[PDB]
Amino acid sequence: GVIHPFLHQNTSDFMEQRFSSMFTGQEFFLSDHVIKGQRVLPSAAYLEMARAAIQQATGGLRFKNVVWTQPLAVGPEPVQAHIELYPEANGEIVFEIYSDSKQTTEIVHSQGSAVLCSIPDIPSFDLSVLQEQCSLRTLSAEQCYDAFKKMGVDYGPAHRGIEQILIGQEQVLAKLSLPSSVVKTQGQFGLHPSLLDAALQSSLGLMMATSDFSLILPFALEEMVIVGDCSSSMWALIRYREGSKAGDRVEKFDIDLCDENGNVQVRMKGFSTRKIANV
Amino acid sequence: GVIHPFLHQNTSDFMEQRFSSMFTGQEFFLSDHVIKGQRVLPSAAYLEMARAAIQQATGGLEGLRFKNVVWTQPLAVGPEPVQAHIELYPEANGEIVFEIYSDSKQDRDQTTEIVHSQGSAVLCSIPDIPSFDLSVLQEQCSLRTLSAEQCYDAFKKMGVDYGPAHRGIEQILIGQEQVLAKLSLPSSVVKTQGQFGLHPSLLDAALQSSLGLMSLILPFALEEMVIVGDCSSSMWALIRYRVEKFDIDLCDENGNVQVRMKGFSTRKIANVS
Ligand SMILES: [Mg+2]
Ligand SMILES: [Mg+2]
Repeated sequence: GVIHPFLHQNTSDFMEQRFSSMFTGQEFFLSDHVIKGQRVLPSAAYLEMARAAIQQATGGLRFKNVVWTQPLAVGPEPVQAHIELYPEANGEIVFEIYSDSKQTTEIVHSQGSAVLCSIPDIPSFDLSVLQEQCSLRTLSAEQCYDAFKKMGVDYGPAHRGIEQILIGQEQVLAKLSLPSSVVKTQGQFGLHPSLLDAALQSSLGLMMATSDFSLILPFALEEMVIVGDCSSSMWALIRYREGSKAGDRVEKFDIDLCDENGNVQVRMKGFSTRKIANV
Repeated sequence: GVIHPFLHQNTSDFMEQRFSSMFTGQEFFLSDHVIKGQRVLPSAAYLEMARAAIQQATGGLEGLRFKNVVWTQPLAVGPEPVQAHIELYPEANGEIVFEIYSDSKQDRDQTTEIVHSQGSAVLCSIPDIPSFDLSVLQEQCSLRTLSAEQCYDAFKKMGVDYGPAHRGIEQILIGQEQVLAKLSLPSSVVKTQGQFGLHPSLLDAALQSSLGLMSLILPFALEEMVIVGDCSSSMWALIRYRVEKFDIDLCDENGNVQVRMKGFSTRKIANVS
């Protein structure tokens, strides 16, 4: 069987630690994640792939300086994907996720580094205070995914984890829930692609503040800290990094994934995003 | 699926290169290789496991050499499947140390690793070994001829029950301090010829043929082995008695040496009756 939905088989050799996966397009994280008519691997999937791969290769994880370079599109031909892990003497693990292109060449999709550090003691959020601060407008799930549909982003049942987005000033607070379609798979992932992708989806609220429609995908992430486990229902607090405003050539924001009580389970700092489509 | 009949899956981690295999006992190299009532992995299998493992770990050829191999413990597969592993440790001088072990299910205790085989490997060039004149060797080994029925009848009497897949001996020609054994892949397993480099049926048949030189028990050891070429459907095993060491040349129909083994040693036990 498979080691992990993103790690089908270990293919390590004397030179490199490596895992390999054949994505067909029938997996929920591809068939229900269609951007501009083509099934594309969610940005969140790469982080979970690197996390699981590191967990296997080692027998308090922090990612740093992650980049998303090229989308992994799965058309009529299955795609052979790989992740290689390079350990360094200082405890740092460099990962690279690529796929095999047919003419031999490797297509690079994501790079980054990881370190196993101690877990920081982040104080829990008062969700009541945040909800009041984000009372300018409330966006329903229908409103969010209607906007996405207009931008050419077709999210299937497994990737409609947004229940609603509470909009504030330079921040939004999004309520997330694992879709009932994929609850069976909750235990197969640490960072579930449905929840984590929904957290990144919720950055739409920052754009909806501007109202004027535009598609703004992330290309980089400065830091990610896994503090604890994810639950089926969570919250995403998204804030513009000081000095960053909506409409910038490169929009920078942070995302905190919190449990029902306001505990920070995953802290993401320094998303960088570029506008790729208007209206 | 499985990478190789002896390498089911790669399980390497940052610490070690590793492959793992769960043997059920239904495989031909276990059900047809019964010693003293137990299905046991043939000694020949360990070399093929190490060879296949090295081929995967290096990204795959010929010219491989094993040196200072030991066989310490038999891998018996009873009613419960057995979990086997091979770990490969590369060294700076180009040498690869391998260890083949299995997880023991000692109830009331915590699982422990049982070592079955150890050795080293090096990727070296192919030696230009002169072909043997099989006609001359057949003449030198004219003292006596043992048929297949005679050999495996003797084995059965000794408590060694070889099934169809491990009856590769067609006959043994007896000489002085040497024998020449005619080997053939049993038709039961000819389909699998391409799945192995060192096919366990042929290589085990070569080691079986050491019976011709007039009991041998574990631990075993091998000073050197050189893989020169591929194994064929029909082959010859030239066994020469060199302390308690003998050499085996696995040859094709024309006398070309495809596998050269030097310095097999096995513990000597008194023979009962
Ligand atoms: Mg590489
Ligand atoms: Mg080990």
